[PDB]
Amino acid sequence: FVNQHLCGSHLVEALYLVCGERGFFYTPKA
Amino acid sequence: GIVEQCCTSICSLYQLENYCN
Repeated sequence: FVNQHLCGSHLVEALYLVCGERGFFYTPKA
Repeated sequence: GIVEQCCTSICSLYQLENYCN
């Protein structure tokens, strides 16, 4: 699920699944 | 940033993990 174009909610979902209990930061304008 | 790496281009696990806390 990571090796594709991931945008918007799809990208946030991937970060969520990958990062697990560490959580993540989503900074689309940085 | 992440949009350039994962949305506009093909994402990767390597790159996604760069944004984990």
